[PDB]
This record gives sequence, C-alpha cells and structure tokens, in this order.
Amino acid sequence: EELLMSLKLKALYPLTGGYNRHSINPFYEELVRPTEIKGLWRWWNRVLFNTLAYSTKGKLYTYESIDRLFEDVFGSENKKSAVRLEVITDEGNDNRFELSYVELDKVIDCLRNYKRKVSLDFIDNTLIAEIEGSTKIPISFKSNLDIDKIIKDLVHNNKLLSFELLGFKSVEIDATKISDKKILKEILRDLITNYLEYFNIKQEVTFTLNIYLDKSREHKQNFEDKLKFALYSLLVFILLGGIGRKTSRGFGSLSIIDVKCYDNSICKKIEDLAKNFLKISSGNELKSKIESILDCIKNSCIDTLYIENNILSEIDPKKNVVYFINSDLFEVKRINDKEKVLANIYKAVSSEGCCIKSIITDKYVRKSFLIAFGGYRKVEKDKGLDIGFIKNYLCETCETVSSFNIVDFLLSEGSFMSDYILQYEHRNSLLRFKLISDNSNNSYLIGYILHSSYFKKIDIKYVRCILEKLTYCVI
Amino acid sequence: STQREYVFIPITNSITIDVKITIGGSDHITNIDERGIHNVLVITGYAVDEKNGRLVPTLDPCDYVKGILVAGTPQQAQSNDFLTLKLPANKLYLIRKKGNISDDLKIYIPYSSPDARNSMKTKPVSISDDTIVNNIIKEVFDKIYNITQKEKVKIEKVKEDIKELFSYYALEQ
Amino acid sequence: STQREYVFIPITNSITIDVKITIGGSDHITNIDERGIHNVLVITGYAVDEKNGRLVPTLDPCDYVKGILVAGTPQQAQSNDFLTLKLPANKLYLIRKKGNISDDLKIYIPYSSPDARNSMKTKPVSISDDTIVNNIIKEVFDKIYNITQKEKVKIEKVKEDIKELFSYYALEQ
Amino acid sequence: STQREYVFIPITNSITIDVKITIGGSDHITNIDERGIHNVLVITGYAVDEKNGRLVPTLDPCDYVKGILVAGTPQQAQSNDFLTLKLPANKLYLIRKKGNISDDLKIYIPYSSPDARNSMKTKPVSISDDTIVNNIIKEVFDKIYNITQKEKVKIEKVKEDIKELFSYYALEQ
Amino acid sequence: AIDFLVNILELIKEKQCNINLFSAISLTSIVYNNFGEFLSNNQSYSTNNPLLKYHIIILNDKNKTKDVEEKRNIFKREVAELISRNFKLDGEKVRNYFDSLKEVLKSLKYTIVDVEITTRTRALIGVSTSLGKLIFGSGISFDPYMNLPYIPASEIKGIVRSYIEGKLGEQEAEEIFGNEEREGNVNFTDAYPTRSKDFLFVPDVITPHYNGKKSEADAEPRPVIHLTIAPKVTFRFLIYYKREDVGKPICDSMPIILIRGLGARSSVGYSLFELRKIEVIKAA
Repeated sequence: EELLMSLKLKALYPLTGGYNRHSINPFYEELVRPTEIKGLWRWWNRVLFNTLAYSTKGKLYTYESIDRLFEDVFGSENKKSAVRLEVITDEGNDNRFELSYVELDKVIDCLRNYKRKVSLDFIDNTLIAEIEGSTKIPISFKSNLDIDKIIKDLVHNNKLLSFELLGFKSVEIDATKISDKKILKEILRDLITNYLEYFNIKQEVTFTLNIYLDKSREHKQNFEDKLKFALYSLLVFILLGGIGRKTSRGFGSLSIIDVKCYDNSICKKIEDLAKNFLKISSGNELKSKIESILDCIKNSCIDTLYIENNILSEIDPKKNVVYFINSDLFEVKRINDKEKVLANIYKAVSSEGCCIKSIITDKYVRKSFLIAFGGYRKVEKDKGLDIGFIKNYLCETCETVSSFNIVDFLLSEGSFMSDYILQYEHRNSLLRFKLISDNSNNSYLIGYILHSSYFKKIDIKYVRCILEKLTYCVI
Repeated sequence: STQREYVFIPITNSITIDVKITIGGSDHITNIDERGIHNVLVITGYAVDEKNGRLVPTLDPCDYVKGILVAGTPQQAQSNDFLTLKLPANKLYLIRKKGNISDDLKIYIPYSSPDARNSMKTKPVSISDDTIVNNIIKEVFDKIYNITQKEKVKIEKVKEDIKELFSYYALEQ
Repeated sequence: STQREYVFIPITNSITIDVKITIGGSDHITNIDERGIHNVLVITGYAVDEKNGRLVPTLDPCDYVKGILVAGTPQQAQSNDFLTLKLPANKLYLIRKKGNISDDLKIYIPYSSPDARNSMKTKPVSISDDTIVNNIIKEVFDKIYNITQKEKVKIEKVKEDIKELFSYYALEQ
Repeated sequence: STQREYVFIPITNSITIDVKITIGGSDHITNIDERGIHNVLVITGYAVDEKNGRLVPTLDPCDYVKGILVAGTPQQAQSNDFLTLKLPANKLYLIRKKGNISDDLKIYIPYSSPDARNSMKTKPVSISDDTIVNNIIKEVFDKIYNITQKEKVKIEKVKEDIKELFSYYALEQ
Repeated sequence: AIDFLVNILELIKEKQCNINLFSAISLTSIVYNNFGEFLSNNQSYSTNNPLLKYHIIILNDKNKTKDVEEKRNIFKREVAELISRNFKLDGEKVRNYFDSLKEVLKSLKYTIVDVEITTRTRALIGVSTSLGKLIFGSGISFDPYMNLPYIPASEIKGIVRSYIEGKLGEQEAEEIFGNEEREGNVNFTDAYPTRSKDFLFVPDVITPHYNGKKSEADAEPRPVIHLTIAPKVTFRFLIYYKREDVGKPICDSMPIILIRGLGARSSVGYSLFELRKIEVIKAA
C-alpha cells in the first residue's frame, strides 16, 4: 500500500537454491529469493522475541504462539501479511543455464553392457568424467556460465562445499539390460547440467530489499509496536544472519549498504541504527554496536507491552526446542581474506579440524561440544566411543565436568531429547559464523553461539572463551 | 593533552587512593546516568594482583579483567610501574558505549612484575557479598562519582549492573 | 463564462481566506442535498502542501488529492501562482455525479512550483478526529454551504462521507 | 549529484532543440540493450502541445504521455517554461523497469502553460508511419544513443516498439 | 487405453502447443501416481518414453521402495521441466480472438478499453485451481479450450474494485460496480497471454520449514515443486462499458494495481505486472 523502507544489501557467496537446489536453472537465474528473506525474517523474529522474553520474564514461548502474536505484520492463514517484500537484484534480467553442447558419444561407449558409477570433477579447468570402472575421460563442453577459475578453487578448497557436492556429482548407470545410446546421452547431459549449475556461485551479490506496508490494517491492538519489533528483528537478521544455504558457516552473509526510511514515525529508529553500520573501523567498535542494538531491544526499547497479551504459550521443556540470542557470545575479528576464512570454518566445526583439536582435547567433549553446538551429526552405537562417554558428557544429572548438559538427555533413559539430539537429522547449528563489510574495505568475522532451550543452565564461561579461541584459529 | 587512568575493581582493599586527579577535564569516560555504568573497559590477558593491587601479563586470551577509565594520573609518586599507553579509542574494548571518543587516550594501567618465581594459577572470581559492595558504593563510586545521592538517587541501579557486569581472575596465593 | 475554483479538503486548513466568491452564480457544481455530497472532483499525480495547502504537481499516478468545486476566481492578487484550465466538463474526474455541466468550465486550483530543492516524499492522509470534520463543516461547509443547518439537517450523512469521500496525499514536510 | 531530462516522444519533429548535455554524468536511466527500450517514464494527466511541443497539464487520468529519461540539463534557455522537480526515484511510473534506482533524482519535464483561451479537449495519438520511426532513430537515437550504428545492428528491434509503445495524447488544437 | 498413458510424455514433447495441456497433465498424473507400477516391465518397452532412464539410474540398490521414491521425486521434477520447456506460447489465436471480440463489442456499441499487461516476476494465478494439482499439489488457472493459462475476469474486477474502494469510497465503488440492488456498469473479459519472450511456464519451489510448527524440534523442510507463469509473459484483456463517465476511474486504477500483485503470494513479490499498453476506443 505504501513503501515503508528500502535496504540496499550485499550478500557474499550466496548459495541460494531453487527447485533444482541451485541459484540457476534452464529457465531463470535467481540469486536472492524473497520467500527465503521472509522466512528468515520470521525465524530471526522468533529468536529475538524469545531472547527478549527470557531476558525479562525467563519464559520461552512456542514458535506457533509467537507467530500467532505477530500475525498482524507477518500474516497467517487467517490474515494477509501487512508487509510486502520486493527484492530487486540489479542485473536481474533474463539469464539461464544453457548447455550449448557436450561432446559425449565417447563416455557412452565405455558405459554399455556394464553397471558403473560416473563421477565428475571440474578442477584441472577441464571437465573429466571419472568412471569407477577405471577410466577417466576428459569431457569437452560449452556452457553459458563461465566458472571464473576462482569458484573452482573456492569449491575445491572449502571442505564443506566439496562435501555437499557429492550429491550433484555422480550417477550409477546400469547398461546391463537394454540400453540405447540416446537415453544414456540425456542421463549424462542432465548429470552435467546438475553438476555445472552448482558452480554459479558469485561473490558480492547486491540487491535492494523494499518493504511495503498495508496501512489499511489498522492499529488493531498493538500494531505499531509489533511492527517496530519486527523491523528490529529484520535489522538483527541483516546483522547476524545470511540468506541461502549454510548461512551458519559464513556463506550468504549479509551486509548493509544503504537504508532509507519513508515513514519516519515507524522506522526512523532503524534508519539511523543501521546507518550505525556503514563504517566499522575496528572489531571492538563492531562488537560494541552489536551489543548496543542487542541491549536496546532487551530492556531500553519498547517494553513488555504486548507480551502481556494472553495468546503466547510457554514451551514444554522436554518436548520443545527454541533458540534465542545470548549477548555474551559475540566474538569479532578482522578478516583480511574472505575465502580463506570460509575454508577455515571447517577447521572450526569439524571433529577432526585442526582448530578445535587444538582448543579441545579428550575428543569426547569434542564430539559432545559439536553435537551440542554443531547441529546434527551422524553418530552410531558401534565402537564404544558413543557408549556412555558422550552420553555422559551430556547428562543433566550425573556430573559437572562438562559445561553443557542437555535437559532430558538421560543415561540409557532416552525419551525425547536423546533422539532429537542424536537422531533428528535437521538440526541447525548453534555455533554460527558471519562475515560483514561496510562501505569501507573493512571485513569482520562474527562468531556467535545462539542459546538454546535444551541447555540446563549452560556454563556461559567455559564456552565463551572457547569461542574467542575458535574465532582466532579460523582467521 | 588528554590522558586517563585505568583502575580495576577487585574484591580487596587496593583502590581507595591510587591516583592524583579525578576530574581533570569535564567528563569521565565511564558514566552513570539513569541506567547504570557505561563505557566500562576490559583488558584481555591480564590478571589482578590484589596484594599490591596491579595487573600481571598472562598470554591467555581467555583471561580478562574489568575496569574503569578515570580521568587523571597517579599521585606523582609513580611512572615507574604503570603501563601508560596511547590508543586511538578503537583498540579499546568498551562496554555499553554511549558517546563518541577523541580517538586518542593515554591510560595508566596498574602493572605488576611478572614475579617470575611462581606459576600463575589464576582462579575466576566474581564480585558479590554486598558488605564490600556497599563499601565500594562510596569508597570508589563517590570520590570519583560524587553524583552519588545528588542526581543518581538510583544508586541501587549502579548496583543493578555490578551484580552482573564486573568479574575477573585472580592469583590468590 | 463559467468559472470554478477547486478547494482542497485536507486535515490542515488555510482553507479560510484564499478566494472570493461565495454565491457568485445561480448554481454550483458540488452539491450536498439529501444523499450526501455530489460531484466531488479528484486530481491524480498531485499532493497537497498542507502548510497553507496548495496542490503540488508530482507525477506519480498513485498520489492523488480530492476536493470540491465552488465558483470563483481566487482573491485576484493572482494569475501567477494558481493553475488555470478550461475543460469540456467531461475530462473532469467527478465523483458522485448527479448532473453534468455546459461542456466548458474553467477551473482554478491552488498551485505551486514543485520546488526542486527538496525530495518530495509524500504520505497518505485520511480525515479522522471528527473535531476536524466539525471545523471543516464550519470552514467551507458553512462558508459555502450555509444552506446546511438552515435547510439540510443531514449532518450525520455529511459527517460520515467526509471520512469516506476525502482522502489525499500530503508532503508532511 | 544526479539530474535528468524527460524527452517525450511525439510523431512531431518538434523535439529537436531540447538538449544541453550529451551524457554529463556516467549513466542514462533509459536503456537500449539488445532487447529494445527500458525504463520508460509515463506522465498522466498531461497532453502534448505539438504546437511547439511541450507537456500541458490536464485534469484527466486517461491522458498520458510516454518518454525517456536522458541525463543532463535542459537548454540554459529556460526558467520560464519547463518544470524541474526532485523525486525519490520511486514516484516515477517506469515502463519496462530494467534495473534499479538511486532513490533521489532531479528531473526536468517540458512544460507549457494550459492556455485557458480554448477548450483543451485532447485526443489519443499512436506513433505509426515507420518513416517517422526511422527518422526519429536518427533524431533522438543517433544524437544521444549513438550505440545505434556502434554495436546494435538490431535497430528494427526499436522500430517494432516505437511503432507499438510510445503512444500519447495531444490537444490537436 | 494404457498405451495412451505410456506415450503421453512423448506426445507432450512432440506437440508442445497442440495437445490439450489440461488432459495431458491429468493423464501423466496417473503415471506419476502409479510410478512404481509403470516401472515393472510395463513401460511398453519403448525407446523414447522418458520412463526408460528410470531403469538405468541406480539411486539406492539396497532398498527398492526407497529407490522408487527417489525416482518418483526426480520424475516429478522432470515433468515440471518438460511442461515448462515444451509447452510454449502461440498467441496468434489469442490475438485473433481479441480482435474478433473487439469487433463484436464495437457492433454492440460498447466503449472498449484493451489492456496489455506484462508479468515482471514469476506469477501464480489460480494456485488452488486444478492443473498439475494431482502431481504438484498446486495449480494454475488454465482454460482447457483456449489451451492457455489465464487470469479470470473476476479477479481483475475484484482487484480493481478493492482499489477503487480504498481510494474513492465504497459508495463510488458501488456506483461503478453495482451492489445487490444495481448491476455493474463495467465488464471485464478474462486475460490471456498473447506474447512472450521465452517459456510460458517455469518450475519453482516453496519449502516451508516452520509453518505451523511448535519448535525447532518440529522443523523440517517439505519442498513443493510447482509450476508458475514465467516472467515477461504479456497478457491481454478487454474492459467494455456504455456509460462514459466510468472510464476515468478505470483509466486511473489500471497502472497502479498491477504494480502490486495480481495473483497469489504477492506478499513475497511473485505476481507483479507491468502495464504495457492501454488503448481506449470511444463508441462514435
């Protein structure tokens, strides 16, 4: 109904995925998805609201209830969102992946009558097609995307990227039975498209995020303050999070370039508070700015005015898991090189990475630490190391030598939180890294640890200087 | 020429007189205005020397010590054991920064010899036991902040933050 | 010939003394008779200048300003600042018509230069705080239509349509 | 900072002497990039005055004039006819929005007084008769957009649209 | 017969604008919903049917039902890509239709206002309509006799009317569009795509993670591949009436309301349109 604000943002190495899990496809290119911005805005808003509610009332509310409270700005099944997002990526005209030709009919030869796995690899600057049947044919091809020779190295060096590249790299072709040449050609052609689209990674995607506001949706009960809180949540999203895939590991990190209010009475305390990030001389200044914004919303800003509404719902402790910001855990270091930083994040977050190996020993707590702060991992009861030891370093009863005890994680008595921590595959990582830049050529590595609700009053002191050590070793 | 002096907040009696000047100019770095302490400073790697209160250099980044940057220089019986320092106000790890700085500060640190005959096993210590808290309400927050009980009738609020903010690591030998 | 003056209807009223004619001719365009106001005109691509409000030519088609037409040339210290047009009674954006005109009618609207020294960032405005409705009843709907409260006791329906028939875009700066 | 000129596109050769600058800055709002026009600006409520063609304000939303935004200042032979204005780059109705904006732009549109001595009843006009299209390529797309003849051999790409997009209204009086 | 079903994909690839897309998608939905069965030596043993390659790919040799599940997901994506690539726009029948209808309306002494609008982003019109509903769980408003996607006249009228409400009041909105006691004065046709730069449909995805979810323990992506209307597709529709003093609001309302959305999920900037042209023909 009317333009509210306009934010020129900048994402570094976004890993946006579309229907094919890539930023480009045969039909269009899309580096920034407005639906992802909306979803991450709502996710950060819920994190920020539980942060607030816990820094005043010590209470934590379900995501359902939080979004039911904010459904006047973000909309729900019962009400249309009052805010309309409009991404404008400059240069965002028609671009798509076109495979002008690929010179197979030699790979098809060495494939027939067999059952082989056709692996690919794009380093050496020429696409080779490894075959586990012991042959490596170099493939000639012409595409529309020009992999800049920096992207090949960024993918070959980053152990996380080259890991998530296993899924876009191979097919197990079975030509034992009736197998013409044409359909094998299309199979390998789509495999090559799926592999090449993965390398559409650009550095410094720059877009303009407009926000429109429906005024017709009146100040029903607490619209203005809900909206201000949502705009603060959007700023916190732009400051602490990124867009796209693996934002917990620095990719897609956002950075402000320009903010412009158009309705002072609502946002003129976000306009300047984001101007507070167009120039960041040192790391300490940035950490101070972040603590400033974080504290502002904590006590000084709006109030408990709408938390007094009886629509929220306190979380069950043993059946729910919510996240919230902890102001203490906000290490900042100057970057001097972004690609190497992203590659060292793996040293930070891998159980055999030579930074957490040099910050944590006994390996058990190490596993434990990552299992509690590195999202889901695939541990299985086969060779003892899981037996008891890591179960011990997570008991909420039973000792205090580990500074982190999961709420209902029980010794052989796993009911819900045990399976959630050890089996639930889709678990975000609490330890997160981000990279920021300003209008100057200053770049900083934030490393933070979101506070979760399955920690039984974690020792905020041990993990705090674990985080400075990690942030040092990876920069 | 504007200088300052870093004074730490331990749980012992080594603060009441350490410096000459308290006002010097017209505005302290740390302020207490209607919300509590601000512009607190933290130095990372030093531990307290409560017996003959000073700071000792440790190479541990996990080690840190709180303090306030008060205007002044120590008592003119000094300048042989104090890490005075020139900084462009962005090497300073402030806390709750309110206003912009002059981008150059000289700081007198209470510095101690590395006392190279004992391993520096430092224990973490917080500040509690309101006996000494009410001691420091006026022994350290009145001679410098005579704003106490004149405009800040809320000097419980200047406690409302020391309950949580200040903490350190001490040798305790 | 025929001549009318378009009067803005914002929530900010220098609407008092800018033109002359109150009766002028045997007939007017905008009527308020038994069913609400009639023949309200709307101008798109413009915004009011609420401080001593005049119509400011923007060029965004979204920005619009509604007002009513009453005969008269403005205070005749003018022909330098107000816009003079001559339209055939069918290009007009009349809202809530009852009867049309002689197919040639001259319009005076409060005009000004678009002031190319400021970012004309407009904002939408409605008419609420019915005290404002009462003062505009007193300021044009009494000056021009003093027929009200002597002939028309339909004040409820001319109150409920002001909040309905008039909403505009202002500069707010 | 940044300023542009609005060059409307009538059938008339009356739009030759409209310029003072070729590029001036480092950018033109309108683009002709291997697909035709881009970022075309519409102004509604205005009819062209092909009698020494400029824009004349009307009070009809069905009247509108399309054109382009070239960078520069008008002629130095102005301050009586054109209307300069500063808008935050989102209050422009841009046909075929290709890129982004800078959020505040100063613009000059060729304005003419409404000339309230004849009923200003205007009628639509579409630009047909491609010989005028092939010579308006010469006039406006070879004096400013000399990319024509430089890289872009597909100038029929813009013939197809000048014969199909840049329509307008005209007083025809 | 069943051979129709095993060949429907070949027919899609080889006709590309001349089969009924509605019934074609309805039929290939049977293949999609019996995928595991159409892959048990019941592919008719052809050589062009895309069902062949799903016997050549080995996704999980351990468990066969998981393998069929992944093959089915791949096939859903492949059907989306097939429709988006092969089914393209031939909007000459549409220009003929609108020109003939314009002549009809001129003979009935109407004032016609023909409007061309181009989509700027990927549009979603009729997301709850049946087209691909039995494959994608999402639809597009599709005329199965024009064999084209379209924008219903009722949606265009409703959006224009809600804007005219929000601007000129409910009373003027009813003076133009009528109420339960007076009929409207303005008629709208459906909007059909007359021209495009490229693909008419394109694939897309929506992946709710935290939609109606208690906590992060409930979090899980559920991706939804679906079809959308590609950008740069031009639609055309008519607006005709008799009373002249109703063209002014229409004129004003059209350029604005299309900037804001026109189909589904405009809140995240999907169904945005540009006003390409507006011609008015007064009955003389």
